[PDB]
Amino acid sequence: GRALAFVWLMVEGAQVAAGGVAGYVRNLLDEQDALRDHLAERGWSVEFVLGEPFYDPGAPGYDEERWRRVREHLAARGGRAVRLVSDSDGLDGWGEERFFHALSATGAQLVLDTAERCDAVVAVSGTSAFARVPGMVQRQGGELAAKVLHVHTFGLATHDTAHVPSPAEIAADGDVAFWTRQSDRVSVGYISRYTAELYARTYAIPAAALLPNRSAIPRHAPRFGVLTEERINERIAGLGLPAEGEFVVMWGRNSAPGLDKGYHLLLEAARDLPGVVPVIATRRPDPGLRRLADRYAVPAVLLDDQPFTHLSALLQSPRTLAAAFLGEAEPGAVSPMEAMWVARESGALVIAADTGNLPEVVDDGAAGIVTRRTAADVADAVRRVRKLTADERRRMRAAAAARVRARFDFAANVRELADAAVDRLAEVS
Amino acid sequence: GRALAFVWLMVEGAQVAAGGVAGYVRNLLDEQDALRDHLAERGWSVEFVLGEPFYDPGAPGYDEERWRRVREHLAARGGRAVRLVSDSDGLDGWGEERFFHALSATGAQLVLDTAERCDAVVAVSGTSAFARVPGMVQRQGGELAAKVLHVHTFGLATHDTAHVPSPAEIAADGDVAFWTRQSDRVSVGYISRYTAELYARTYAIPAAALLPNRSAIPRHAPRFGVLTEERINERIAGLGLPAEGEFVVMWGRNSAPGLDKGYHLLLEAARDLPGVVPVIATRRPDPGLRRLADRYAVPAVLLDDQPFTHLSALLQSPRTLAAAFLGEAEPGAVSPMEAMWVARESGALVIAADTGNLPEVVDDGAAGIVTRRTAADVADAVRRVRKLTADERRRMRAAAAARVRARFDFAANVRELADAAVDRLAEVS
Amino acid sequence: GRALAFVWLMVEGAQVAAGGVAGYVRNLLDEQDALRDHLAERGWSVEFVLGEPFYDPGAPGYDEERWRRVREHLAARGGRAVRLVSDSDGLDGWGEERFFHALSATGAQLVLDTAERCDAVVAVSGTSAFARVPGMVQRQGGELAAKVLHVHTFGLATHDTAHVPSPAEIAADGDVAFWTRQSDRVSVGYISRYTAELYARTYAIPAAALLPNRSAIPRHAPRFGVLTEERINERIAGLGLPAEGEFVVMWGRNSAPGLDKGYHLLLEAARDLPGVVPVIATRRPDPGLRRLADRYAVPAVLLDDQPFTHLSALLQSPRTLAAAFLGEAEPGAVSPMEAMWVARESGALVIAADTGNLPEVVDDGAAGIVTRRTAADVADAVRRVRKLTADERRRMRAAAAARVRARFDFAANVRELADAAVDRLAEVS
Amino acid sequence: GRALAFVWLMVEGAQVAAGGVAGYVRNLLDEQDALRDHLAERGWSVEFVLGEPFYDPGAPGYDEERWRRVREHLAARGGRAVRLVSDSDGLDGWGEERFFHALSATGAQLVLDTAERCDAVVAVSGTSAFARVPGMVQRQGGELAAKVLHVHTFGLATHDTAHVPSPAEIAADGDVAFWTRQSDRVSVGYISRYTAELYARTYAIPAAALLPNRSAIPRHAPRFGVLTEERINERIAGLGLPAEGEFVVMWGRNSAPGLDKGYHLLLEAARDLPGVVPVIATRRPDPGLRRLADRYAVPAVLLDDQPFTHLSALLQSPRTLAAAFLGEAEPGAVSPMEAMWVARESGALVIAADTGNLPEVVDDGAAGIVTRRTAADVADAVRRVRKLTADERRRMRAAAAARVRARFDFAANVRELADAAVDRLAEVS
Ligand SMILES: C[C@@H](O)[C@@H](N)[C@H]1O[C@@H](Sc2ncc(C[C@@H](C(=O)O)[N+](C)(C)C)[nH]2)[C@H](O)[C@@H](O)[C@H]1O
Ligand SMILES: C[C@@H](O)[C@@H](N)[C@H]1O[C@@H](Sc2ncc(C[C@@H](C(=O)O)[N+](C)(C)C)[nH]2)[C@H](O)[C@@H](O)[C@H]1O
Ligand SMILES: C[C@@H](O)[C@@H](N)[C@H]1O[C@@H](Sc2ncc(C[C@@H](C(=O)O)[N+](C)(C)C)[nH]2)[C@H](O)[C@@H](O)[C@H]1O
Ligand SMILES: C[C@@H](O)[C@@H](N)[C@H]1O[C@@H](Sc2ncc(C[C@@H](C(=O)O)[N+](C)(C)C)[nH]2)[C@H](O)[C@@H](O)[C@H]1O
Ligand SMILES: Nc1nc2c(ncn2[C@@H]2O[C@H](COP(=O)(O)OP(=O)(O)O)[C@@H](O)[C@H]2O)c(=O)[nH]1
Ligand SMILES: Nc1nc2c(ncn2[C@@H]2O[C@H](COP(=O)(O)OP(=O)(O)O)[C@@H](O)[C@H]2O)c(=O)[nH]1
Ligand SMILES: Nc1nc2c(ncn2[C@@H]2O[C@H](COP(=O)(O)OP(=O)(O)O)[C@@H](O)[C@H]2O)c(=O)[nH]1
Ligand SMILES: Nc1nc2c(ncn2[C@@H]2O[C@H](COP(=O)(O)OP(=O)(O)O)[C@@H](O)[C@H]2O)c(=O)[nH]1
Repeated sequence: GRALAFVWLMVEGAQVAAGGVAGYVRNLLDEQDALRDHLAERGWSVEFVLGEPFYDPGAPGYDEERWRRVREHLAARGGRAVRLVSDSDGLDGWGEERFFHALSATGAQLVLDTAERCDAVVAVSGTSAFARVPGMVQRQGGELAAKVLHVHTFGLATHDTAHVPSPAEIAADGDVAFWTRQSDRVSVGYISRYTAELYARTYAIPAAALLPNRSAIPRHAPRFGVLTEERINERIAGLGLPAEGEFVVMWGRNSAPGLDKGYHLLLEAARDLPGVVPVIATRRPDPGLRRLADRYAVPAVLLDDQPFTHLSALLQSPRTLAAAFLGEAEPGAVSPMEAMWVARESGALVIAADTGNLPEVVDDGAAGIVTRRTAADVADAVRRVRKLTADERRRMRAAAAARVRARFDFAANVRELADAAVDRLAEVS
Repeated sequence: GRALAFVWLMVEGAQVAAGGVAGYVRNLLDEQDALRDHLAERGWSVEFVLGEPFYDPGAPGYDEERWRRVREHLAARGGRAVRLVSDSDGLDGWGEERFFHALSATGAQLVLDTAERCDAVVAVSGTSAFARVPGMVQRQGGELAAKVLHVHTFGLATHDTAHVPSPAEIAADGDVAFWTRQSDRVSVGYISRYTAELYARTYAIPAAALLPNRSAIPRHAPRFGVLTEERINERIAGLGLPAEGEFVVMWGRNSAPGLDKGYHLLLEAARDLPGVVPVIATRRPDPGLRRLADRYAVPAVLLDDQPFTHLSALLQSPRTLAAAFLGEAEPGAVSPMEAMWVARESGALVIAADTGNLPEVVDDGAAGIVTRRTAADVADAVRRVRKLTADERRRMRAAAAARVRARFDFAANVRELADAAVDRLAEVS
Repeated sequence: GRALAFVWLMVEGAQVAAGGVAGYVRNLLDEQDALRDHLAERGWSVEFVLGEPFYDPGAPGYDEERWRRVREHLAARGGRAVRLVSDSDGLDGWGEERFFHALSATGAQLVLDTAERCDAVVAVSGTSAFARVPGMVQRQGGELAAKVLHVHTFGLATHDTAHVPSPAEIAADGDVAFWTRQSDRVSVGYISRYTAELYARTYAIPAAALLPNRSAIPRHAPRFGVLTEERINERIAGLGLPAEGEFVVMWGRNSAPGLDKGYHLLLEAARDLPGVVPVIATRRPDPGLRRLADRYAVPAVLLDDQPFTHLSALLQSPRTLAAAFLGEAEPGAVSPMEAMWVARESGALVIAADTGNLPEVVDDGAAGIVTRRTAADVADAVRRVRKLTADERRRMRAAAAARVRARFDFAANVRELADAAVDRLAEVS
Repeated sequence: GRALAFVWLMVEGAQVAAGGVAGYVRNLLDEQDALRDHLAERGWSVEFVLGEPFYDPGAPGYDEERWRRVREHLAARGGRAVRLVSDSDGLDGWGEERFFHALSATGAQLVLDTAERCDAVVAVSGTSAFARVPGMVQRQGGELAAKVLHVHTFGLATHDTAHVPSPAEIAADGDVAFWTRQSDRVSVGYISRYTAELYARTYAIPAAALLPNRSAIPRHAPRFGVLTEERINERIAGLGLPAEGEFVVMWGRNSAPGLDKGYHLLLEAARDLPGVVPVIATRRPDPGLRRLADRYAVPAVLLDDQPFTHLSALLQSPRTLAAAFLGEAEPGAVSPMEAMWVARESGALVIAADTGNLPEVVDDGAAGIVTRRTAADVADAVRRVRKLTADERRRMRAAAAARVRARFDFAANVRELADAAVDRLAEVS
């Protein structure tokens, strides 16, 4: 027989959950059984292995219940949840050389251990933290590395931000570029039209070493379900929301050194936005954003730790003008796809910065409003959105929802990932 | 039920054997079943797990069939032989920062994966390449680190050699010294009288933190069995030895910048001995040793790669006056022990430099001849041995052997480690 | 021709000045000409080199006009100020492996280049980030290294802190310990009794290798002048002090994961101390303390960026009951010294935590109050100050100012460093 | 005023001379004054600063006198020869990560301290050991970094050779590619048409980021002269050359992992091609090459530290019918340039492999023969050289001489780079 294993090496997703990488792992586990079936159809009996850095129960986003949840879920299926030694306190999911080198080593170890017992292995690594893994496996693992195919994904150091990546990130992502060009067993999995281009043109990665791992949402997941107006108003009851004004909603991880989500840009623009109350739902409490909203005399509603139930209500409420997405250069952000789909019938429309994957998601103006990353441009964009006729708005809202169907459907795209990996397994050997 | 695991982390011993670390592993496996028994009596159901850096089939000392034999030994006994990722080509078993950090991460990964399925673990770390394993486990293992006891052995960087150790070596041993002092779950396991005192005052390791892992041999193993006169000459025959002349023998690994066996000392000293032929059997052919043999034009037999069949025959021939161990800072050499035991009845007696553990092996003169590490004192020693009468020689031969029996037996010394280990498992929860 | 250089490798002091290390450099420069004359009496002409990492202008404590004042000061005595490349972005004066390694390389470069132009060097190195410097000069600097004497000072990795020191800090401080025992040209510079003893016993460092660099304050500086009661009040008037209440004062750098100043302990004790007003002049503003004070409902006053003229005023007021010093493990804090000296006439008495150099500073209870590091012990400590008779208070006050004169005069103490260095330089050829 | 500085960071060239890098530094300092005068005519007083690792006096290639000559040469001219801290003992001029990071850090420091006292600096970085100088200066230097143009040359890790480079090499050559794409103050100095092409299709480096540093030989140096056939056999004398009648010379270095020189194909096709008489060489005696020699049946001379005076003559005698250079992919080999120039009246005709910069040297067949790597191809090429036509090999011998004159003049090419660099110092403020 042939027994197949996906090794998912992810910096978050079981113990800790804050962003898209954790959400990718969550989407992964829900689609698992179906993918297993699909692959069985293609001759492979497939097991799932998950590797995530060991975390201190004190880390932002820790949740032991989730951990057990994921561990039990993979175990019943025949897979493992494994916590990998990084060489850190466990109190963060990122670092510099010593954190990357350790986590890569144990990541590569888990890939080879799994390959001893399997017939083939597809090792999906993500983030600069795991980027040295294909080079570590292909350089040293002999007969067992001939069983492994690498797909590396979620971020390569680029020149598309003002903040220059750390030497540690520059080095690890250059390592994986080298190995993608050097080993036919090592591919990049691009997540977006923007990174397939950028990684080809910054790192000289040939077309045959680029596999599709395109960002997507599982549209029919319950958390995206459409809501009646009674439940919408019930759900935002205790959000502290004003009774007057329309909303521009934003949410995500707090911008911190290194990644500039664009929240301050909405706050700057609310100064010249007379009917507009920004609602910024950040993951952790953000004392800094509050300091701005007061320095600008802007009456912002600042939330933290919101469930998606409340965020889904806000986006669906007829009081909500737009959801803004203002990141400096998102490689493959999925929050807009959720907005476009949760607001199928009612609520927000998307305002999307003109950088990273955002223009692709809003179809360059067709399914949403694109804006330059200046306060005046964001203020302009909101006015633009307000000036839309209800005939205009209803076909922009439809066009957005149609796109999430066509391009951003998680089961379609993870099948696109699985299918390419499996097909490539039958040509490298 | 409380399942115990010994995790053995060793730089060689399955894929590759050249020195005493690999002899440790070989002795360990051959003794495993009798340790199951002792530990069974103390209520522990013990299991052996072995971790060795991944090696390229092209490396010095590789052997695919030893590796398959060790792998099966452990697997039949419910344990595991695990090849470990380092950040290397796998062609050598040592390195700089990069090799030490990857191996210590993956060794720590293997300790933690093993605590996941066992009730306690004693992790025996060996050499600077695994010196960081205690802190990697004791900083991030959380509750899994709470069921692990660390014994780090086979070297701490010292100032007893000419070669100043690598900045990587100083870091790794400096790290494990720190953790030995900081955590009641991390101990240095000393391998000799000399090492136990030296590390104690070099690193301020408190006596409670020192554990016995004293070097020793399995005296009643076949390879040390005694030989008929007839059989001795059959083996001596094919090595090309001079028809006349007394023999002084040395064997071990080729000298290299980190380790100075005294091979050069014998050749320099050789001219001052009239009718002595030096026989020097190093692991791999030594072109450099030939050159002082031609400089002093001393008559010498330079063998490479001998089986212990032929080595034993040499150490037992009446044509052999002494075996020489002239290492500069041997921490815990077992070759003298092998010599004092392979020759309880006939043949060589041992010449030991007065540095490292050798004075302890010879009982400071009472079981051998101690010499300074100069070309002159070595000859003085050869001479002294010459002038021993059968009253003094037979007496010196017995003392040495009794000494092995009482201080350097493996079964007793590995149970001292095992007993010390288990005792320390209690007293820490 | 005997030209002598002191090379000062300090993590702050010229571009950036937040804490005691920067206090050191300032004291060094002011004492320079007085010191130069002392060394002129003893046969050397002296020159000062200062080596400080490169710093981005948007950084905590970055004063462009101080860098210029330091640069001109040194160059006018034929000296130099040099900024050193670390492999960092210049925003903070700290890091991990990458930071310590680059800074020590470029620091070791600055010593050797100086040793090319001078006949003798004393190279006084700063924190963990400069600890690799001795082994870097002495392993590779040949004849130039033979002209250098190293004094390493300001804190090693210890087990006196709940925060387990960073692998970078363990590895680096292990390294200089090795080199202290390896070369008579490498010495450790102790700054307190605590430091000395601790090093000797934890790091196994011989008494021959300990050189005095005991922390101290230049008590004739005008910034320690006794303030006249009209002048305290006018200075105090801006701070927002309540009209009632008696003050317990504190000031220093904001606490951070590396280092624990007890600011949150004083707020905790005030929960049991009605009428006591904590006055915590922190370096940057501390939102965390304000949230704490709000939660505990204690009437603390939280200042930031306070000048020492204003701090001196609080310390001298009759309204101020004590100054508190509550650091987890202060190696050689001069801040207690600053209090005991400024309040020689009138004002606070010192409450000192029983760890680090603090008990020695208050002479084990004969010069201030010594307390454990708990909320309740600290609240207890305040009372014992309050119940001291005005009689006993005058006795304490005079003793503390006596002790600064005897034990913590800066000028006497650097002389003691200089003489120890010159002596050691003579001794080793 | 405006003083310009060329800081040359080279792994060898003054203290140690073993390879083409040392040759580049040798030719450089000879043309210093011929560039000092040129650069004045563009308005710059230029100073030359040379940086090199601290070497141990016992290292291969060490010469205390060469280092004293270079130091004084530069000092005479207002420059410096600076020895650079690396994190090794200095016995090798290479390493993995300690070495590259420390060497690049002190290199960047050297550039920056030169940038401080100059108005503009052209920092020419050497191989992977200095690849990180460009980015350590452009991230932390700040103001002084805006006065520096970085030209990194002599090798980027690529995929042409069978050899996979070290992770340390990949990381540093990844780092410099990143800064080269990112900063207009960072350029790669290309040494061949082949290297310029390769760096763009492997590192996505645009030609706009290149500057010429094209590999060249100093034609007018006395060693390159033609001389008498009397001198031919006087310089043949003192060398044990069997006189079969003719030769196919292939001098070079070891054919080992990383640097295959292709001697094997020759040996093979030759011993097979009727009546051809191969000869070879080395730089230090190659015993495995001696092995290959004893292995087949054709003459081979083990040339050991043979001066340039001897080796030129070997190529020029009418016995030599051909010289072959069959490297793996030599990025910018200068020896075929040495062959074509030396045998311009009397000597050999150059045979080149079709890999690396070699087809550029021999003008794609007009000025030499170009042959695929395989030994049946090597036979076919040496077939068209023992067969030599008057209107053919007089016309190609003169093509080869004209090629070195047109493309590979060292005086021409360092001028090209200096002008290119000064030009690009404009266009960046
Ligand atoms: C399915 C999609 O949701 C998925 N492709 C997403 O992956 C992430 S990858 C990432 N996560 C953390 C980091 C480290 C990084 C950071 O925190 O930003 N920093 C620690 C270095 C700053 N990089 C993307 O951020 C996101 O846009 C999106 O592409
Ligand atoms: C059972 C006994 O035989 C056992 N205790 C033995 O352990 C070894 S420990 C060691 N092995 C390799 C190194 C590194 C070292 C090397 O390879 O030599 N170098 C890589 C730095 C050069 N250190 C001792 O050498 C030996 O004496 C003896 O104590
Ligand atoms: C003249 C005297 O003031 C002098 N002896 C003082 O030196 C300093 S040394 C130091 N400063 C910063 C660090 C790094 C450390 C930290 O910030 O705390 N962390 C970055 C690792 C956390 N170490 C002492 O702090 C102080 O007590 C006192 O000894
Ligand atoms: C003037 C010309 O001669 C000049 N451009 C030459 O520069 C050298 S650069 C180089 N030399 C040694 C190494 C490292 C290498 C080694 O030592 O072999 N290894 C340590 C990585 C193995 N890289 C080229 O080799 C050569 O072709 C030629 O371009
Ligand atoms: N409920 C909730 N979900 C969040 C919050 N912040 C982020 N998420 C989820 O995390 C995912 C992050 O998507 P993405 O745009 O890729 O974020 P990024 O990875 O940080 O760039 C989204 O699908 C969100 O649903 C939050 O505050 N509350
Ligand atoms: N058969 C054989 N065994 C060897 C040879 N060289 C070393 N050994 C074995 O390797 C072991 C090394 O023991 P030890 O004295 O500690 O050497 P060390 O570990 O290198 O310091 C000994 O038990 C020897 O039996 C050899 O050439 N032949
Ligand atoms: N003016 C002023 N000086 C400060 C402040 N915080 C710290 N300092 C100075 O920084 C120095 C720190 O001394 P020390 O006790 O060694 O602090 P430490 O290094 O953090 O342990 C003291 O001399 C203070 O004068 C502040 O908020 N204002
Ligand atoms: N005198 C002498 N010079 C040599 C010898 N081998 C190489 N060289 C010099 O070293 C340079 C090597 O050039 P190159 O082809 O680039 O060598 P590479 O850098 O190792 O590829 C040549 O210009 C020679 O002048 C030798 O055996 N003797």
